[PDB]
Amino acid sequence: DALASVDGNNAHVEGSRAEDGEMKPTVIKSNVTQILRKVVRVSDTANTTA
Amino acid sequence: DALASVDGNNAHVEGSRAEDGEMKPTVIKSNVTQILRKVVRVSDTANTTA
Amino acid sequence: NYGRGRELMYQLEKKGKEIKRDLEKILLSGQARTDVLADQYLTNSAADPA
Repeated sequence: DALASVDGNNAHVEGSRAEDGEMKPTVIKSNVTQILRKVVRVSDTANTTA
Repeated sequence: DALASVDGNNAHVEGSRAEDGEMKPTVIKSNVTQILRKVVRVSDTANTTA
Repeated sequence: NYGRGRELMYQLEKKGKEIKRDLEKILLSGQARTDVLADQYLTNSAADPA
């Protein structure tokens, strides 16, 4: 969210009707995930010695 | 009511009479207040949501 | 009044019943869910409420 602009020069009368004013909604920010993956292929023929 | 401008030629005779009056005003500085208003109208339904 | 008290409490109770009658008639009506959003509840405008 963010506060409304300064909106200067907002003079009013001491006694008068309260105008409806103004507002501003929020903003939605979204992101997505990423997949990371590794692989290890080792044969027993190689995993036999020391 | 700050002082007057310096008179660098404030030279007079020894037997001279004073000059005319020195009528100066009573200048006043004034200002006025300003009414700042901020109105917010929100329906009651929107006030019940989560 | 003879068969009641104040003309406000009596009317309020009458409205508390009329609201139920109109409610039942509405719940059993054939209205087509008139709304500005037609399948746009979860498919509304993007993060910016245009």
